[PDB]
Amino acid sequence: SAPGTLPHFIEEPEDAYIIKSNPIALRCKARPAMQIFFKCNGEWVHQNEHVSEESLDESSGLKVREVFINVTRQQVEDFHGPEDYWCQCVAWSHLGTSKSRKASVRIAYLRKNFEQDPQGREVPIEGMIVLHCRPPEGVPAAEVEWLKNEEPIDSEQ
Amino acid sequence: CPSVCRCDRNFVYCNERSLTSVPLGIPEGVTVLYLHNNQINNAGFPAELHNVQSVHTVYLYGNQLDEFPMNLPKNVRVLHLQENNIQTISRAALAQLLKLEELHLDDNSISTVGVEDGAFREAISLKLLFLSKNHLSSVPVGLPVDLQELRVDENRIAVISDMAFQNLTSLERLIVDGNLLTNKGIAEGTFSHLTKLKEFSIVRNSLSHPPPDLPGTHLIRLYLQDNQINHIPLTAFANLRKLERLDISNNQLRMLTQGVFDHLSNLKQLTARNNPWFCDCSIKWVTEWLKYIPSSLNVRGFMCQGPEQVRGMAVRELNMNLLSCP
Amino acid sequence: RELSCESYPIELRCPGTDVIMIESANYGRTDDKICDSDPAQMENIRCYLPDAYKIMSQRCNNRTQCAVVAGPDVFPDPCPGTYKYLEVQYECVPYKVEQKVFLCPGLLKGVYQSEHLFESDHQSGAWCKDPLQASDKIYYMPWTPYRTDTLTEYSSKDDFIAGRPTTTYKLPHRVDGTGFVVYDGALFFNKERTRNIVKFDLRTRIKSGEAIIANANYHDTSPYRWGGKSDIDLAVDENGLWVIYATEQNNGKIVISQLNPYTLRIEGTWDTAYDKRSASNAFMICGILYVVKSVYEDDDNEATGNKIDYIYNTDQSKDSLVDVPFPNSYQYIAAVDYNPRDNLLYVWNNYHVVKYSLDFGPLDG
Amino acid sequence: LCPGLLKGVYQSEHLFESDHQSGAWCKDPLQASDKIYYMPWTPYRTDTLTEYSSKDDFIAGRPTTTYKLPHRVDGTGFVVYDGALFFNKERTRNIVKFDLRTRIKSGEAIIANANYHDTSPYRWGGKSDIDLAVDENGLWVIYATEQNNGKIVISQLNPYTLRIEGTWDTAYDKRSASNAFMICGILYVVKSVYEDDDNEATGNKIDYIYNTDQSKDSLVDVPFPNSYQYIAAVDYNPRDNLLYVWNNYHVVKYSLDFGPLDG
Amino acid sequence: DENIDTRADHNLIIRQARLSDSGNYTCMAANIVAKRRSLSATVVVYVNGGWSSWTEWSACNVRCGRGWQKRSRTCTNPAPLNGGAFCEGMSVQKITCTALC
Ligand SMILES: *[C@@H]1O[C@H](CO)[C@@H](O)[C@H](O)[C@H]1NC(C)=O
Ligand SMILES: *[C@@H]1O[C@H](CO)[C@@H](O)[C@H](O)[C@H]1NC(C)=O
Ligand SMILES: *[C@@H]1O[C@H](CO)[C@@H](O)[C@H](O)[C@H]1NC(C)=O
Ligand SMILES: *[C@@H]1O[C@H](CO)[C@@H](O)[C@H](O)[C@H]1NC(C)=O
Ligand SMILES: [Ca+2]
Ligand SMILES: [Ca+2]
Ligand code: NA
Ligand code: NA
Repeated sequence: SAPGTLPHFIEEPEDAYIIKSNPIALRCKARPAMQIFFKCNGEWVHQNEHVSEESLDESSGLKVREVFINVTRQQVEDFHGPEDYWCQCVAWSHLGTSKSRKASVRIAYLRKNFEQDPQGREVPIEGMIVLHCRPPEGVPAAEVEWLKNEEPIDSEQ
Repeated sequence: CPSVCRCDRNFVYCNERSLTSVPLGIPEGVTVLYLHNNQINNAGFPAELHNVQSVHTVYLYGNQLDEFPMNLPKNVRVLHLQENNIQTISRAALAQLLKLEELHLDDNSISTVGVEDGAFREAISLKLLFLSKNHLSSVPVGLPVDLQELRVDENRIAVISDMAFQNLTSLERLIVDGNLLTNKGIAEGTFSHLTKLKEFSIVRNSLSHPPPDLPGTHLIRLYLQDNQINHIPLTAFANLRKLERLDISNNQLRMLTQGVFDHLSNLKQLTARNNPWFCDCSIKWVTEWLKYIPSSLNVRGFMCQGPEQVRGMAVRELNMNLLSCP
Repeated sequence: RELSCESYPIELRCPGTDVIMIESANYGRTDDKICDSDPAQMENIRCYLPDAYKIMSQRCNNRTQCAVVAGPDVFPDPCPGTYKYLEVQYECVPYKVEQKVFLCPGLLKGVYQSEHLFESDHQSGAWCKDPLQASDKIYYMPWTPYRTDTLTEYSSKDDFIAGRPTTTYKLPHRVDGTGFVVYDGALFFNKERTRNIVKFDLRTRIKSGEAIIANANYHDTSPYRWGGKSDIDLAVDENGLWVIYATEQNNGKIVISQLNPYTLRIEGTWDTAYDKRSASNAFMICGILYVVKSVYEDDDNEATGNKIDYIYNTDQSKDSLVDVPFPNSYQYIAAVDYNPRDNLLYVWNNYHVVKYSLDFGPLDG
Repeated sequence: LCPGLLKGVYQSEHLFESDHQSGAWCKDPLQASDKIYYMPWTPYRTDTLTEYSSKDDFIAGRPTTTYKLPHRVDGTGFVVYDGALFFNKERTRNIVKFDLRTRIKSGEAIIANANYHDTSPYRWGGKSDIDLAVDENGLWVIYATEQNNGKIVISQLNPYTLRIEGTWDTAYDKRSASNAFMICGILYVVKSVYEDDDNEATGNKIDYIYNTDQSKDSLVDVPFPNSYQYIAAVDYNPRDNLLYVWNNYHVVKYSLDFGPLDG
Repeated sequence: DENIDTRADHNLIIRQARLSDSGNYTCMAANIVAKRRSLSATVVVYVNGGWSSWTEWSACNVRCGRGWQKRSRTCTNPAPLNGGAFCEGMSVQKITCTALC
């Protein structure tokens, strides 16, 4: 009586970043699902590495499955492939299979020295000026915020 | 010749040109068609493409397909449909390409349920099938009778039925490695009806012992690595009188029973690095067998792990006549 | 001694006309209080790079002044998320240089048959010797379509003919074509169904890197006249490591690019006028490309071949049409590689494993 | 002093299983002491020597003192001669003399035309281009030159002046050999089968000898013991007439048999 | 064009990548002495992938019992351009159908 369809992803894996050698795991949620596995960097991840949790959500009628996989610093630093350490999620149903987002695990860092500091200018009352800023190298890309006299400025204001 | 696509002599180069469909202007003299690394969807296939009889090899890898394509060149022999999203295989599609001999379907999302009942049997001339790196849970039923090589490795196959390898007498190479396969998964003598089989491989699986009732009539190469093989029964390697290459390295073996390799007369190479070999009295026959062995046979990997007194030592040579064992 | 933190270029200079000589070099972290950065990046004080000496010797040695940018352009990253530095210990010695081995023999005048080892079980395959390491080791890889995944090592020439191997390497990926080469104890090969070059250290038996050759045609798209997934061909000469391939931008014509054996990056690209499928094979000598045009089994109303008909210089960026007779006893030419240490060609021609002798011009300009 | 010509090499003692796959260990034959000098081999990082008071302390892992060497060491050719350490300096064809008592470098000798830094090492490599030996005749240097076409070149070195007091060229290739040792001025070349060489099955025996006094060579067949496969270093001690062999991660001692077949 | 403007501190501002598309932009300084050309900047405008409208459901392959129905969703509205990001999610849709006999 229940409707039968391909697996639909709820919690797709999001890009992870390793900080101070603390291994951060990847989340995966799909419905309807009976088997959920990870395909990291082209090849399947071993069954033992997977931790399944067949928790039935109230909001949805069909069977929900949640699988978590730990990714260590040693795994990323010893991987010498062409692209960034990526992972994908494959879910099994009675009709077929479905792939998720490619979540890329990277080594998080940030530099002290700014690439280009803003330069001071003398401008008339009607004149226009642009203040340039190049943030330091780091993964992920740095979020630039402007401050007028050590207090933030609102662009929409 | 097309405008967007640049043809060169007896070849057509429509590769890496951001194309979503096959170009119209295709000559009737072309033999090889390149359409790989594009964005060609399963909907962008004209009927006129089927009419180009001269084409024998088509390359469509790294595209954005959902199903096996329709209206492909009639008299095609070799097809390259890999690194894309194929999930459905229809009987009508394979019925068009009768002359198809070599088929590669690597890295696709092919599932057991997605393939139509006896869809591969429609390609009567098929000999090479590559269902590698797909989303397979078991070996499909309706396989071609005159198939020579079935490469169904690197999936999620846990169970194999006896009827999966029916009428596949003509098969020579079977590669089922990198799967969730156990001894409970393999049916009572499923592989027995494959007389012409020469090479067999179940590496990186979960076998507690080698699969019983294996064909010996033509088998030359047998590979059983990274499995959890605790012990090998005596009957398992008998009636394989044609075997030359055997590998059992990266397994959970401690000791072997005397005369387990007595029927492997044609054996040229045996590999047994990384194994927890417990060297006691059960290895006395191993050392003696290694001494009277001919130059024809190379046996490597036999190294002790227990006890601490003989730890790391090679089973090739004994000291003080294996202590007080005989 | 000289020291410089990450992304900071280093400078080396000897007094007068004296030459720089590297003694010890390391790119990583041994001490945490020398450089000044974030304390999180300084937590790991055990980063090492052995290849540091090899890089410095190729650039600073046998020169008066030296400037090497301590970054990813010249040095590969050993430990990620760690602020590295370059520690170099150098001595000033006379301006003398070592001859013959590094030096160019000249312009190719004629190719002749030299040695015939044996007749292999495979029609196509590739064999070579490491020109950097002073050893009589022979590396053998007989090409089997959709099945090539092993590299065989032989102790000597006598063992290679007799078929007595030392060790066999189990590669992490399938190899495409007969283009492989060995550079300083590391194997460089084209990975199947990809425009990528894989670096595999034979000593450690692990993959060290994978480089993407931009716009390169792969997997029977633009191979040599015999096909067999020969799309990407690797070469070794006096100038260094090279990549012979083809792009659709050059309309199937041969594109030659110099590759760094440590950073695995393109250090220059050159486009030729010769079509790769029309070519039988190619080899590099002094940064000069030599295109082989040979005759094959099954050639309808054909006799034209067994010649070097095209040459391309990288330094001058100019091409010329030559006519150097090439030996082709058996028809199926599979692989042609040049070894700068012995100045001989490593050929595989229709099951036959052969070595070819070379003759050179009095000048090269 | 000479016991005679070597007949057979046999297993004697097994001390322990070290954490490193390669290295060397030896005792000073000149000084009448039970001191053991330990050397773990680490690529591009070898710079310390460990001294042990006795055999019991060496097995138990109880060290007396550790010496901080002035330069990085290349290969497993470590040798001790009358309270002074003789080692090969990294990326150079230079023996370095270091007095253990004063803890200072006393000299540095250049071994002429010698191949160095993985150019001509043993079968397993590991920068074993230059190997030092001690026997009844004195201090010796086992190496290879391009003049001899990679073949083994043996030279007697003075432990005081640090100069070559004679040079001999052999017919055996250094890379084809596993290790070598000197007894009564006679060189013994060991040929063995290593790990990850799963193609190999051949017997591990001594197949070459070279006399310095006679300047003549012969092809022998003395069986060499190999419980493990990674034979790192083989050194002879003239005081106890035993071999200081390092095979794989393990550290062993080998007993020696002698014959009176000498002029 | 209102989309492009020149600033007093020598800057070229583009609001929308539609009214001023890709190209090899080069900055040039002029003086009474002479003129000087700068290194050209490669400004490339990319179009990100967007899914196209759903198709019709196919007929049930099996006559009696459990059947199949398909619906395709291609990445052509808009189709990725100049190295734009590919479409996110699944391309095919399948539902079980029961045909009365
Ligand atoms: C591995 O993942 C599980 C959750 O699936 C977590 O509880 C466990 O702590 C992780 N392992 C480590 C070492 O953190
Ligand atoms: C398959 O083999 C069976 C016997 O096991 C035989 O009865 C059947 O006819 C064969 N199928 C075909 C198409 O011949
Ligand atoms: C350059 O310097 C290196 C460093 O030792 C040396 O080996 C080489 O012989 C010198 N000469 C040339 C031409 O490279
Ligand atoms: C800049 O782009 C133009 C085409 O718009 C091209 O012709 C020119 O060569 C390019 N210049 C560079 C340096 O890429
Ligand atoms: Ca070549
Ligand atoms: Ca020695
Ligand atoms: Na090659
Ligand atoms: Na020594």
